[PDB]
Amino acid sequence: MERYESLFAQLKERKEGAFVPFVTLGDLGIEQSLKIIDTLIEAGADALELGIPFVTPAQCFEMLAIIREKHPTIPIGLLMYANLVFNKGIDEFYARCEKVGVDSVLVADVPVEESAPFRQAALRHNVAPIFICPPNADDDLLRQIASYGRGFTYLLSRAAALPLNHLVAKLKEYNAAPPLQGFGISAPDQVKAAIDAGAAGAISGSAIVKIIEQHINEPEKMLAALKVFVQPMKAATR
Amino acid sequence: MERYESLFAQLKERKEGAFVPFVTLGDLGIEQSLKIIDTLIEAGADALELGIPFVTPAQCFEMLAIIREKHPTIPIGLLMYANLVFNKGIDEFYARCEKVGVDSVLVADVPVEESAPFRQAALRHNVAPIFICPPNADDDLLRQIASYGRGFTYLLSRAAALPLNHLVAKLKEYNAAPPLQGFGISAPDQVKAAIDAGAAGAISGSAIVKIIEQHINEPEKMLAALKVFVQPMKAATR
Amino acid sequence: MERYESLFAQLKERKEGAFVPFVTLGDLGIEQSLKIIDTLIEAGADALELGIPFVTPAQCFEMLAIIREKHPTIPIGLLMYANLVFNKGIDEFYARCEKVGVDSVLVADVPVEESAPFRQAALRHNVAPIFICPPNADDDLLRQIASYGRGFTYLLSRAAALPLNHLVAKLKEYNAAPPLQGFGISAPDQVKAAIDAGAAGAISGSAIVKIIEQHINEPEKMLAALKVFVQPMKAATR
Amino acid sequence: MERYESLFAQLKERKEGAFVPFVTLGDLGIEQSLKIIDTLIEAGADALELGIPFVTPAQCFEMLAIIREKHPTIPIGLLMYANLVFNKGIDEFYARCEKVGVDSVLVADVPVEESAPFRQAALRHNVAPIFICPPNADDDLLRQIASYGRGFTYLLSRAAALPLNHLVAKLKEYNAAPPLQGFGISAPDQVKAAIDAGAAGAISGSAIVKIIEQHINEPEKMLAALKVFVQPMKAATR
Repeated sequence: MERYESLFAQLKERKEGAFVPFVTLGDLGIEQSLKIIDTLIEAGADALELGIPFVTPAQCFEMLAIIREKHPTIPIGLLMYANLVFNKGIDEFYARCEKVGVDSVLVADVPVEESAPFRQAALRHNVAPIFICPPNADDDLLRQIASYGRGFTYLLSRAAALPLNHLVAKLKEYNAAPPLQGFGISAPDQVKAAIDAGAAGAISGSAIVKIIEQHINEPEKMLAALKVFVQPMKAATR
Repeated sequence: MERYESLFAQLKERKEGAFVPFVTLGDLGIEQSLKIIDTLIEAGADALELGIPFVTPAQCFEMLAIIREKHPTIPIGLLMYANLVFNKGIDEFYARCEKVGVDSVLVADVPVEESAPFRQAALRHNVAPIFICPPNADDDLLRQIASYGRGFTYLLSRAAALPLNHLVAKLKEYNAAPPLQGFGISAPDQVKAAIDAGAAGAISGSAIVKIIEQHINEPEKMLAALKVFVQPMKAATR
Repeated sequence: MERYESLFAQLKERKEGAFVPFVTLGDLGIEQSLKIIDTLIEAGADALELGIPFVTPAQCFEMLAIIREKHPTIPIGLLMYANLVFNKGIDEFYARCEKVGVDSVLVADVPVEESAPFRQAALRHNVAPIFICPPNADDDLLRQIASYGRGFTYLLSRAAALPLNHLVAKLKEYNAAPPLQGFGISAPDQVKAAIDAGAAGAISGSAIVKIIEQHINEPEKMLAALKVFVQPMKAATR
Repeated sequence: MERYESLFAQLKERKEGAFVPFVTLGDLGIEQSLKIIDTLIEAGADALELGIPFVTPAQCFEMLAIIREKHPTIPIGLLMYANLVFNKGIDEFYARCEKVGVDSVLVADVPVEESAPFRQAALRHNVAPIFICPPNADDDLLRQIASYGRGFTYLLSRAAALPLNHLVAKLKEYNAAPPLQGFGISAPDQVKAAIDAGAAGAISGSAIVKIIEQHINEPEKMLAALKVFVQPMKAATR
């Protein structure tokens, strides 16, 4: 299945960009985590990028399974570190992702030059291998990233760096998967600027979501609190 | 009302910088806390920055009301964490601040990028939203901070970092609210250096004030003890 | 503790207004007075407003202590005159109120402009200072009343006067404590009209309660007599 | 002698405004009245405005004589109604004021247009004739009031009205006696606002002073009670 392919096609028909929140797992229990994720989706998230920081990883996969069960169409991407993959085998890790329904995997600490085993395991298990594209990527790197990646291309957060328009223009020229500008933390105007420069959307972490995740246990209060921050981010993609 | 606006205008006419002590609430009871604050004002404080650490918060607001009642002209700024605001609603929190007479609010753990709801609630309730400016703030951040803030701009404590003169020079170039160099703990010479570099003044916490707050209950003894430390700090702003 | 805060929160969750009878003390002895108050509560009163007319005041405070002991959750507000407070000291009076469990104090003959010492003593002793809001209150007065009051705002009885909706709308705009329309004497339809106009409830005196207080000594007969008048008043708040 | 002239010169040298309480005579006996007035002076009153409501008037003049004897420098102004003056003659009334040492006289119910006989009797007896200046006084009235008055100009309580700054600015432009904003009842912040707008000070009546006048007979208790209210009013003039 190709959840990213379908999401991006649906977004274009609407001249919309994608807003993808990044949330790290491991802090609170399954129930609270599931509430936060459920609320972000109801609040307007087009896709999800979930991190398993450098709650056990096994429980995080049970959470991914529960999310997939409740939201069959939303693209779910995982961001993790190599040590986790090595723990029980590369092929085994990607088999587990395929099993639970993970759409993409970004191994954060693996340089593109040493990515072959990870990307091949991904392809063999119908999981999109995600690559990070730096601001100052030369023509070669861009051709490689466009060639190896699937799902979407992760643009590293800004802060010689090529202007967003150029980098995106080139990636599109080399048939790379849709570029999503990464942020870590961002404002609506920054998301709008990324999309105006041609990005397919944005992936951003957030201090507020983490604060709400803790401190707020009521579903209704959580939804009200998140809408205040998520709605303007999604409105910046239209 | 604009207490900061009037304080800074009066300080300029005197070629003086502002000395703003930062004191955390929550340790001792209302009476002792009120004594310490009363003494700092009699000792020479131009404004006050009060923190509600991460005595209940409700009692802290009663204290703020009592302080405002006794000192109608002195600017009172609050420094707190998002969890407190979320406890009963963002708008509700700023409404309560306006009600008691708080002049500014600095939500310490909220990045500028996710500040929209807090700053808009501040604006709607006549409370100045305060922003923290890091040493190595790029041109963008400076334009944003200058645009969103009111009352004063909080310069994060030093310890690539731009030299104080530059950072201040730029902020003034972008119409930002008066910059106050933050410290946590400082000496008279450090305050003087901040003002000589163009800062409108300094905000500093202190180990001595906390030691006096505890251990000394006599108003006369407290005043004598504080003057020894406060007078030289204020003398450094002239 | 915040009995008013909790009462109003519970009433909203039920889309109900508050019915608060006002009863003057001083006529009959402790036992009969306690019976009347006990019956009004059993009959449906959400809170109580007790007056110490312009039985000694000391006995009235013993009664307040006995009422608080028997009804730990019901808000108890006192309405009295300045001469009483001055008799043994402002701070001393509010200390005594806090001691017995009084939730609010309304000093009827003190204008808002000369209220500073009374409201500050209230704040220092965890007692809500109540202010009277006239029908034709200008924007200033409304801002001041909203700023100084706590617990609830007392709307002076009607009989240029601003229409109830407006006055309430503004008070809510300035974060004032929940407005209760005062009456002295009222009918169910009048209470309903006050709540439909946005008031949080009504405070009303009554000729019937006083007649029952005298003439009826039997607890069963008293309860039956009061229910006839109280139930419809409370039904008007739903 | 010119007690107002000297008071205002002394206040300017100190950058201070004047606080003038207004107290009506006629309620209690000479001794109690004298105690209240003595306490207001010890509490901080810069001048006194005494009213003889619309104790006989003859006794009130004996009181004025006793006050003058005990406080030789404090300006004493009288506020009364025409009927009193007519009772035994205009010239005779002002002769009596001069005799006892009254510094100024404000005949409340006499319009400026019919003031000639009163103001001329005042001038002939070295008594300052006081005039009331309304909020919406045209340029003519202002020129007349500035021309006929002495001692100070009484600004009628607010509640098209010209903003305080303007009215004061004009009066100063026409050489009028120092303007004092009248109130009837006021808070410290209102006094401060009047002075910040340029007024030479404020004259205010008070519900609290009347309550203390009755109910409190002990000099020590009276002084303590009044200081609580007078000190903040006088602090608002500095």
